[PDB]
Amino acid sequence: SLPVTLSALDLGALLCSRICHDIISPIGAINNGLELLEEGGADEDAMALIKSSARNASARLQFARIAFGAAGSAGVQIDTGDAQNVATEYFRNEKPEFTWEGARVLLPKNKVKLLLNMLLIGNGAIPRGGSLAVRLEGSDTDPRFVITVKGRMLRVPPKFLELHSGAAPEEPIDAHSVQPYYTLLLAEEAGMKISIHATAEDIVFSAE
Amino acid sequence: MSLPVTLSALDLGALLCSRICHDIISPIGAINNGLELLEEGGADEDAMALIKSSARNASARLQFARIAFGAAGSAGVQIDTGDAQNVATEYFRNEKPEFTWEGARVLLPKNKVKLLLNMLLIGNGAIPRGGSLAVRLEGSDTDPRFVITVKGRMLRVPPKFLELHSGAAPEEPIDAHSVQPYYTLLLAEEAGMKISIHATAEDIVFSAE
Amino acid sequence: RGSMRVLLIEDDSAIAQSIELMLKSESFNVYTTDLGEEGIDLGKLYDYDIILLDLNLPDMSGYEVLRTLRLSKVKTPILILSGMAGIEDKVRGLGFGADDYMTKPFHKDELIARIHAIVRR
Amino acid sequence: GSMRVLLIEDDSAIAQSIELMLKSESFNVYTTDLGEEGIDLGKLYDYDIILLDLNLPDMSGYEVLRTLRLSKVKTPILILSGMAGIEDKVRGLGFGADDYMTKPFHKDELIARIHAIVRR
Ligand SMILES: [Ca+2]
Ligand SMILES: [Ca+2]
Ligand SMILES: [Ca+2]
Ligand SMILES: [Cl-]
Ligand SMILES: [Mg+2]
Ligand code: NA
Repeated sequence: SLPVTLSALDLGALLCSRICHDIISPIGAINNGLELLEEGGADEDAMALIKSSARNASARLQFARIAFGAAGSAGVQIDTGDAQNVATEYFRNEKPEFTWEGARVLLPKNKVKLLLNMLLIGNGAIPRGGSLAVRLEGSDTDPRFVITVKGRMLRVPPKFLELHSGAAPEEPIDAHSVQPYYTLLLAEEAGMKISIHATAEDIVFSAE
Repeated sequence: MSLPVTLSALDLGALLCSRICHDIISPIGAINNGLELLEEGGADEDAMALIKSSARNASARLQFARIAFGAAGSAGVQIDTGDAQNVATEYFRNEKPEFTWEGARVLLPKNKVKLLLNMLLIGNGAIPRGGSLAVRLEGSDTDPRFVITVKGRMLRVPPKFLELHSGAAPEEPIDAHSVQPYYTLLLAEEAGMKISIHATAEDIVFSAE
Repeated sequence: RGSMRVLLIEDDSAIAQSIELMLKSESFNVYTTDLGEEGIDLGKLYDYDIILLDLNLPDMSGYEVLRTLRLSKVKTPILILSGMAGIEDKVRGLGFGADDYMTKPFHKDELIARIHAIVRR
Repeated sequence: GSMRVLLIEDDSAIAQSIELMLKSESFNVYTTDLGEEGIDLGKLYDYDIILLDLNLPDMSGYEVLRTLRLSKVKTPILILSGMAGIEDKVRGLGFGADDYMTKPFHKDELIARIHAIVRR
């Protein structure tokens, strides 16, 4: 169970800090690219930066709409096919090879918010790249989520391991560690436990 | 406490994020629609004007959100009102009304500045069809007071803020639309300040101290 | 011109510029109403090939306008454009089809194709 | 004899942004996306300035900083953050950074701070 509890003012402020940070990066890169065109010399290089950053701003906005922004009762259900679409588009410009396996089902919103948030933990697990494989098991009424990571560098993101294990962090939560915290908080609210198993070849994050 | 309903941390977080996303949907979309026009050709200076303005809009909204909604560190942390003035000014170069700031670049506790930036949002909401919005910073560093004054052809307190401020039980569930007035009032409570509404037929004055 | 005639009903003037340009760049003749500026002249609706309703601002209640249009049995087909959460349910509840609605953002190709699909049916 | 810049950055949209901007002013830019390589390149070669992100995968930006100074690298280090806050700047100054910037920034600002810091 979670070793620290963030007030509503704190969770809200940190979550927004995190979204702004992640979407500002491509948006800022876009403006930089536009500034380079009001000069000259790098016109084809600038345009390519503008185009990919725009595609990425959009992918990050779509992902955040569901992973952070979705709201309403557990009756507002979400289709994992929609999760797979925003996830696949998010991961185009991320480092790992991203694959998705499992039949489309409708789950309560908090379960799919969990799922997308675990992908971020997964992405942090293999910071120099590798593969991130999603597998949806079970039924719509008790699903199991399996995120399997492989890569040359391979870890559990330290703040995530710390919070998952019940130890109260030396450092205070910030817009970085808020996402692992948020992930654990979603899992409690959704009635699922996250598990972390390591082998020689991979790490498996699972929830059920 | 005087707020008619209380959101959980999970809800306040989800809805604030939802509001940030709603406010950048159209500028992100337009950048991508402009790029699409560009590639098929024919409207090249229009598509590029659209991309430039949309990209500037997105940046300005994200930067305003980063301070108005965002974290800024630990409990004792202060924010420069000078910074607030810059992100507020840039935000408003994109909005209907005309924007002015009267006040001395001072250091205030963070929630008092977040309060302040959130009152600009309410103020903007109060004049749907444009007009003027004027900020005035008064008081000491220990007892500051914000004055937001709006004038324009239509003039109503934004109904969800009216509802929550007067202590009414909300007619509708708090959502991404009403979360920002909820948040404005939540900040006021935490910062030990209170907001007043002075409505007349010429202007509305939103103030807190 | 002999090309398509479009009424674009907007609840926010600045948000619509993006959409005007996409429609115009296809050589559409585009007419606009700003709900924060003037009501809708319901006398002129049989004069357009299609009506676009663009909803973004909930305090503008442009959804109410859509109701009035529906209950009045306007014959010109209506395409609703929104990025708003919650609106898709309210709009399908009025009896609108799946192709009568489009979530934002969307590709220019998608808008233009859906418009042609609605008019030629 | 152009200006040499070590860029230690992971968010590839920012890196490409900084590369394009700097290279358009004839700077040489050597970028890495891992802090532990940053510590090695900064310990071993000569740069006019090191642009350093706080947000790095294999360690904190601050560890890169603190290790470079503990190893007595005198190369001036400009820190970049996507995460605003006065507290971050001051901690940076405490660890031996020359200056601090938040994303996004314009080309003009980055170039102006680089000259100011380096003095050429
Ligand atoms: Ca990939
Ligand atoms: Ca203005
Ligand atoms: Ca050296
Ligand atoms: Cl509002
Ligand atoms: Mg509109
Ligand atoms: Na990665």
